[PDB]
This record gives sequence, structure tokens and C-alpha cells, in this order.
Amino acid sequence: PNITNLCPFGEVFNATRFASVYAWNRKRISNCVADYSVLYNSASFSTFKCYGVSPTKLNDLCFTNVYADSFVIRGDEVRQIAPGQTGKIADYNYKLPDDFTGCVIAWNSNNLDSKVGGNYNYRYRLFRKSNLKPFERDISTEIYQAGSKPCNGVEGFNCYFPLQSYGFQPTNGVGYQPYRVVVLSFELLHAPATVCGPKKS
Amino acid sequence: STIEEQAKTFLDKFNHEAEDLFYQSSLASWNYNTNITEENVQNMNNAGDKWSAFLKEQSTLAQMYPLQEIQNLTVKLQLQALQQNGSSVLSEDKSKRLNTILNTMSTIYSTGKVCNPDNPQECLLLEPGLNEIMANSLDYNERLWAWESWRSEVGKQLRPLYEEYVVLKNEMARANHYEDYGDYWRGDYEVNGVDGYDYSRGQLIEDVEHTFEEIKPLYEHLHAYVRAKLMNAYPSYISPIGCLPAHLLGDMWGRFWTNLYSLTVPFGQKPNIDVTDAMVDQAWDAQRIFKEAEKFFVSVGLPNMTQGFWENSMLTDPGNVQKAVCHPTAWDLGKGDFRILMCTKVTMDDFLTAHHEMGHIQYDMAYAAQPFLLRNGANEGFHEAVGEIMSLSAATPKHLKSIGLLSPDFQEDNETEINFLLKQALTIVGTLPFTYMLEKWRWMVFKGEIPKDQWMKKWWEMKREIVGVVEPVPHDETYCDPASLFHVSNDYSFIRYYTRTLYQFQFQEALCQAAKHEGPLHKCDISNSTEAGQKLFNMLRLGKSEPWTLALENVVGAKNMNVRPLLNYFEPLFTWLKDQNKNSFVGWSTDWSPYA
Ligand SMILES: *[C@@H]1O[C@H](CO)[C@@H](O[C@@H]2O[C@H](CO)[C@@H](O[C@@H]3O[C@H](CO)[C@@H](O)[C@H](O)[C@@H]3O)[C@H](O)[C@H]2NC(C)=O)[C@H](O)[C@H]1NC(C)=O
Ligand SMILES: *[C@@H]1O[C@H](CO)[C@@H](O[C@@H]2O[C@H](CO)[C@@H](O)[C@H](O)[C@H]2NC(C)=O)[C@H](O)[C@H]1NC(C)=O
Ligand SMILES: *[C@@H]1O[C@H](CO)[C@@H](O[C@@H]2O[C@H](CO)[C@@H](O)[C@H](O)[C@H]2NC(C)=O)[C@H](O)[C@H]1NC(C)=O
Ligand SMILES: *[C@@H]1O[C@H](CO)[C@@H](O[C@@H]2O[C@H](CO)[C@@H](O)[C@H](O)[C@H]2NC(C)=O)[C@H](O)[C@H]1NC(C)=O
Ligand SMILES: *[C@@H]1O[C@H](CO)[C@@H](O)[C@H](O)[C@H]1NC(C)=O
Ligand SMILES: *[C@@H]1O[C@H](CO)[C@@H](O)[C@H](O)[C@H]1NC(C)=O
Ligand SMILES: *[C@@H]1O[C@H](CO)[C@@H](O)[C@H](O)[C@H]1NC(C)=O
Repeated sequence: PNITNLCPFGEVFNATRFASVYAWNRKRISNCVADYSVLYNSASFSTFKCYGVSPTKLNDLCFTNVYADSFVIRGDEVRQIAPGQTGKIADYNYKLPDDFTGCVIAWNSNNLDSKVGGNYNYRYRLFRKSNLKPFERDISTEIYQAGSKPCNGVEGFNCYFPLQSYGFQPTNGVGYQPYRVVVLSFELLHAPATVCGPKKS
Repeated sequence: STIEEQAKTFLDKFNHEAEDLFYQSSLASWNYNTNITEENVQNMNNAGDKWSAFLKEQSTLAQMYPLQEIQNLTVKLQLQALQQNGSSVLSEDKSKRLNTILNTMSTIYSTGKVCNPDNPQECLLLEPGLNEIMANSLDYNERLWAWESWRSEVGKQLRPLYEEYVVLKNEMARANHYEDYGDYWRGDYEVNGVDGYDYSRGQLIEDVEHTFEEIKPLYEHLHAYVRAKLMNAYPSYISPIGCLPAHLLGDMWGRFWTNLYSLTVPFGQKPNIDVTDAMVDQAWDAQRIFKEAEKFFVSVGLPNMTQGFWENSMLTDPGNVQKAVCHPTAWDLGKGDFRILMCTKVTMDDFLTAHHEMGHIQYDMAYAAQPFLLRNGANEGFHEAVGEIMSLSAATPKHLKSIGLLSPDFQEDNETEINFLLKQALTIVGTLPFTYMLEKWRWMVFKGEIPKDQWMKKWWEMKREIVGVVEPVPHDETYCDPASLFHVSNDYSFIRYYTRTLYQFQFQEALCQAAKHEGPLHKCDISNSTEAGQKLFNMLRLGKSEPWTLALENVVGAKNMNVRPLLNYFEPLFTWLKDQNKNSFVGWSTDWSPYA
């Protein structure tokens, strides 16, 4: 063994542009050797929480595929991304199952996303009829209804647009600074395992 | 789904989009204030009205929800703020006239000028000058001249403007389901929610003079002592029976008696406490002052302040053409942004002002988690009291010696303590009767108890028993004396300053009790006590979410506003004054006048 076909983590953590939270990007990783030590041994990550397995032991066992979900949220909303949590993000945008196994990484990106006049590209859902199922993505832009009369399109009294934008500014304090979040999930279907670390020698 | 869910959805939609617009308006205001230029003027306006242009529609939309069926107290309280018709209830042709009359009144007050008749080509303004003449001078004739001139060239044209202003504002008051404008002002001290904590608007009237009567024995002795000292200063001008005139106090309106400290110093052989030269010797800059003002709050237990406050705040000395108006302020721009603005210098006064603004910033940071419409103090009197507590507690000799400014071998004695106590009393307790009398007169004039003719005589007769001030020269009906005041011509409520003192003293007494201190209250300190910090934080974090009666239950043990801590603070001074004026008699005669 010579350790080849490295998994492309650079294309995920160092992507030029990220997607909105209501349209989070999902990437499938398989059939490659992955090195999580280079990720864990980095001081650039503000939050690194592993639930299913301990980070050090992760280099031994291996699965049949991995899924990376990437998006951008606010600073105060990182705590909502965890099993058994509630909130706007955890209900209408991104929900994790209670039996989740994997890891969550979140780092500040104030110097990139924020703009002097205000960055309004990122959006999120504010209203929804019912809570989301785990790993379910909803991108519909139907006009919301809260009252009793049905509204034909245009916003009325109780008819609001379900999507609202973010107002990132250079000077907002750590509470409101943008944060980039990547969630790694390991899935272990009946197919033979293919994604695990180098045979050290 | 009832209307209660619709209200929640509407509020959730509203506050999210209100936050950004408010932040933009605050940013524009800060940009103008830090950098005074024409280019940065219109921008403020271009934001300002727009913010208002957004606040009106949401106020218009908060009427289809019938706020009598909503059961959640928080939601109802949050919605009550939006349902304020304000001046929109008046007709447009009257609203424009009201705006015009306020603008012209403000301009007239701000453009006062007096020329000495010998030199009619050089008038002075209320800026340093005439005010300096009235404050720092020793001459009866020129003081009387300045007083009469200012009340005769500003107090004459304001009578019809104020006459129309009163009736127009009163019609607005009936338009807003109030029988008087006094009720509109007193509405902030009103709660009708939790049982046992209810407080009505009318109760404040009976509650003010109930707690004012206990202060009269303390005020009478001060009046007698000041009158005796003025007699020993001014010969054959102040009778020992009557009360002192208006223009000898040391201020244009007599709001404060600080300027009189030079004449009425008890025994000035020993020097006063000053460490400014010590600060200069140790080479203290603005950073050192603002870091020593932060270590105190850290030691108490309050959280450390965020990064970026040191980067964005204009701490000191704009310097060149980059000018700035730097009345000391603490700015809460929203979205987790806090700043300060000051032209700091190396002086103990700037040290105390820095502590005051630091307390303001801490209180602002305390309730950042509340919704947008609940980010304020419980009432208008809590914020300044919280600010002034730190100033009171950061000037004791023990705290000064702890940070090593005073000499470690300093011994205090009778006279310096008594002198400092009297110096503080000349400012704190010497202004309560003036505020009480002014607010009482304004309440009655809005209620219409005194008719139009009974204006200038009722004011001056009441001032005699309430305050103890006589007429220098009579005014019959053609003057408007109260109009020559900032808080009377600019439409500002004046009852805040009366409650601020009692609130601050109650808070200080409660903290010192729960800080394990022994001795007189005025020497107490709240440093290195984490339980006191926790006790204060438990109330600071509430914001406007709870009634102020409940807020006055975690710091102190009684919801009512009493005066016992005030009397307990000035106990040594009172017991010295008891034996001080053993030959004179306390109290004044209301009939003696300088002219007749
Ligand atoms: C995303 O891009 C950043 C920036 O390049 C990557 O961080 C950087 O990664 C390189 C190598 O991957 C590190 O270089 C190191 O240099 C020292 C000598 O100075 C050498 O001894 C090490 O073995 C290593 O080669 C570099 O320190 C590191 N950080 C910075 C600030 O450049 C990052 O790895 C990329 N993301 C992913 C998932 O790879
Ligand atoms: C009014 O509504 C608010 C928000 O729905 C309620 O606040 C909740 O209070 C409970 C009390 O323990 C907390 O556990 C929740 O976290 C709070 N927020 C939410 C979203 O539920 C408040 O209690 C309500 N007031 C009432 C019912 O009197
Ligand atoms: C604020 O002004 C509105 C507009 O007039 C008032 O709403 C009216 O109130 C009267 C009686 O109070 C009703 O007969 C009307 O049907 C109401 N009209 C609308 C469009 O609601 C409101 O009462 C005023 N006071 C508030 C909101 O406190
Ligand atoms: C706020 O104050 C706290 C308490 O002093 C700071 O925490 C420590 O501060 C010292 C010196 O300021 C540092 O040497 C330590 O490394 C800090 N420890 C930790 C865990 O932070 C804190 O850094 C201060 N924060 C700011 C922004 O000034
Ligand atoms: C193994 O990989 C290294 C990587 O630098 C390469 O130099 C070497 O030639 C490779 N050898 C074999 C047998 O694949
Ligand atoms: C102040 O405003 C003027 C007007 O545009 C501008 O030229 C100058 O750069 C500003 N100064 C600062 C420090 O922002
Ligand atoms: C302080 O007061 C006490 C009691 O009157 C007196 O005995 C003492 O001499 C006084 N000390 C000074 C320095 O005045």
C-alpha cells in the first residue's frame, strides 16, 4: 500500500462560495482514503463537536459512504445544530435525527462574507406549516398564509413571504457574525466499506 | 387558530425587519456625530424619516388585532407599544401648526440674546458668558440685571405660544383617551397586569408628596444654614426672618446649589480630596482610565466587554479639522454593537464620568436577549440611577487608595468627611423641592385648576412655601417665567429626576447591606463582592419584560418607593446641623419681600 486517492476535503472546506441554509449543499464521498487528523489538528475551527464517535478513534473504523452538508448561518444559531434541539433553523431549515452519528464543524468567516454596505445574499425560511423531517430539504417559495381568507398570490394582511435575508455587516459583534458550517455524516449500508484512513507503517 | 397566533406571527415578521433599519439609522447618526460635515447631514435625514416611514405603517397595521382577547402577558405588553396613535389622531392642519409652534419655540429659546444698554451692539447668549456671569460672580446689581433682562426678553413673547400649545396638546390628550396631558405623561408609571403589583396613574400624585414630607426637616436646616451664611456674606440684604431671593442662589433658575459651595464651606482649613496631579504624575492616558473603569466591573462580577468597543469608539481627542460634538454619551447601535463617545481628559471628573457611562453600557448589554420592543429600562428612572450608582461607589477614599492613587499613609478625620457630605448634599437634596414644585405646577396648569389669569401669581406664591424664594422684582401677568427653562419649552417630562435619586439611594443601600459592610453608608463600597453583582444582574437582565414594581423586588425588599435610605445617608450631616444653628430659627416667613 502506498496511500493514494485522497478524499477531496479541500474542495469542501475551501470552496469559494457557500449556499444558503435553506438550500444546503450535500456532497457524497466514497471510494477514497480519508485523513481526519489534518482536520482535527487545525486551530482555525471555532467549533468542532463529534457525537457518534470520538475524533481520535475515527481513523480506525470505516463505513460505506460519507455525506458532507455545507451552509452558512449566524453566530448565535450554531448551538441549534445538534440532536434534540429546537428553534427556527432546527425546525424549518435543517433538522438532525436524535440517533445522529458524525461530526459538526463551524468556523467564523466575518472577513469574507460581510460587506461594508451589507451582504443580503444569504436567506432563510421564517414560516412553515409543519416541522421538517430529518435530512429533508424544502425550496418551495409558496406565499405563506396565517389567517383564514385565502390570498391569490400577492401579499395581503395575513400573507407573508416565507423567505427572509440576512444583514451581515463588518461591525456586528460575535453574536451576529456569519459562520460557515459543515456537517459530516457516516453511513454504513450493506455494501463493503471503502472510506477509511491510511495504513500507517 | 385564534388571533393570538396571528399576533405572534406579525410580531415575528415585524421585529426581524425592524432591527436592520434601526441599525442603519443608528449608524448614520453615529457617523454624523463623530464627523460633523454637510456631506454627513442629509444622510441622517435620509435614514431618519425612513425609519419613521416604516414605523407608521406597522403602527397602522396593529389595529385589526383587538388587544382585549390576547391572554399572554408578554405578547399583550409588546403589542401595546405599537398601538400608539401619537399625534396622528389630530387633524393634519392642526398637526402642522403644532409642529411649527414647537419648532419656533425651540428656535426662540436657543436664540436668546441680551445687550447691556450701555453697549447695545454686543449681545450675549446662554452660552458661556451670561450664564458664566450668573454662576460665577459676586455682585447684587449685575445679578439682578441679568436675571430681569433674561426673564424680560425671552419670557414675554412665549406667553401666547405656550397658551396655544397647552390647549392643542390637551385636545390631543382627549383624542388619545386621556382627560389631560398629565395623564399622558404619567402613563409610563402604570401597570394593570399581575395581581398584587398593579399601579394606577393617579396613585403617583398621592405617592409623591407623601414621601416628600419626610425630607422637609432635612431641607429646613440646610435652608437656615445657607441663609445664615449668605447674611454673613451679603450685609443688610437678607432678613433673618424671610427667605433668600432667587438671584443669589448661584444659578439662573436655581436648579442646583453647587456654585454656592465656595461661600458655605463649613471649615476649609483642611484641603479637599483631589488626585488629578497624582494622575498626571503617574502619566495616565485615556486607555488606562478606561481599563481601570473596566477592572472594577470585572471584579464585581459583571461580564467583560466585547472586542470592537476598543476599535470603533471615539475615546479621546478628535484633534484636527475632523471635529466632533462630544457631549459624553453611550451608544447602543443594536445588532450587538456598543460604543462610547467622550472627549476624555486627565481629570477626576472625567474618571467619574467614565464610570457613569460604563455603567450605562453594562446596563444596555444586560438585556440584549429580550425582543426588540422590550430593550429598555423598567421605567425612565432606573437607567440614570444605575449609571450614578457606580459614580457614587467609585469615589470613596478606600477605593482610591486600593488602586494606589491616594497615599497609603492617608488618615481621614471629621472635617474632610463632613465637607464632602455637605458638598454632595448641596447638589443632591437641594434640588428636590424645585423639581417637585415645577412638576406640580405643570400638572395643575394642564388640569386647568388654575385659570389663565392665575398663572404668574400662583407660581410665585407656591414657590415661597414649597421652596423658599421671594420676588426680586414683581411680575404681574406679562411674563412667562417657567418658559425660560430647557425642560419646559422643549416638551420634556420633569418627574424623572425626582424618582432617580430615591431609586439610586435605595439600590445603593440594598447592595451595601448585601455586601457585608460595617459603618456609615457614605463610606461603603461594592468592590470584590460577587454576590452583590449577581443580585444586581438578576434585575438588570429583566429589561422592560416585567413591571417595575416587580423589578423593585429583587434588589430591595419593598416594591414601594420610600425615602428612608436618603435620610440614613445624610445622618452625620443632619446631626451636625442639629447643633450647628442653635441660635437661629428654622423656617421662613412668606410675607417679607425685598421690594415691600
Ligand atoms: C484550505 O486552505 C488552507 C490554506 O492553504 C489550508 O491550510 C494550510 O494547509 C497547508 C498544507 O495543507 C499548511 O502548510 C503547512 O506548512 C508547514 C510549514 O509552514 C508544514 O510543516 C506543514 O506540514 C503544512 O504543509 C498550512 O499551515 C495551512 N494553514 C495556512 C494558514 O496556510 C487548508 O488545509 C485547506 N483546507 C483543507 C481541507 O485542506
Ligand atoms: C407567552 O409566550 C411566550 C413565547 O411563546 C412564552 O415564553 C415561553 O415561556 C416558557 C416558560 O418556561 C419557556 O419554557 C419557553 O422557552 C418560552 N418561549 C417559548 C417560545 O415557549 C410565555 O411563557 C408565554 N406567557 C404565558 C403563557 O403566560
Ligand atoms: C387610534 O385611531 C384609530 C383610527 O380611528 C382608532 O380606531 C377606531 O376606533 C373607533 C373607536 O375607538 C372605532 O369606532 C373605529 O372603528 C376604529 N377604526 C379602526 C380603523 O380601527 C383607535 O381606536 C385609536 N386608538 C388606539 C388604536 O389606541
Ligand atoms: C475579559 O476579561 C477576562 C477576565 O480577565 C479575560 O479572560 C482572561 O484575560 C486575561 C487578561 O485579560 C488573559 O490573559 C486570559 O487569557 C483570559 N482568559 C480567557 C479564558 O479568556 C478576557 O480575555 C477579557 N476579554 C476581553 C475581550 O478583553
Ligand atoms: C509511492 O508514492 C510516492 C509518493 O511520493 C512515490 O514517490 C513513489 O514512487 C510511490 N511508489 C509506488 C511503488 O507506488
Ligand atoms: C469626514 O467626512 C468628510 C466628508 O465627506 C470626509 O471627507 C472625511 O474623510 C471624513 N472623515 C472621517 C474620519 O471619516
Ligand atoms: C473629631 O470629633 C471628635 C468629637 O467631637 C473630637 O474629639 C476630635 O478632636 C475631632 N477631631 C478633629 C481632627 O477635629
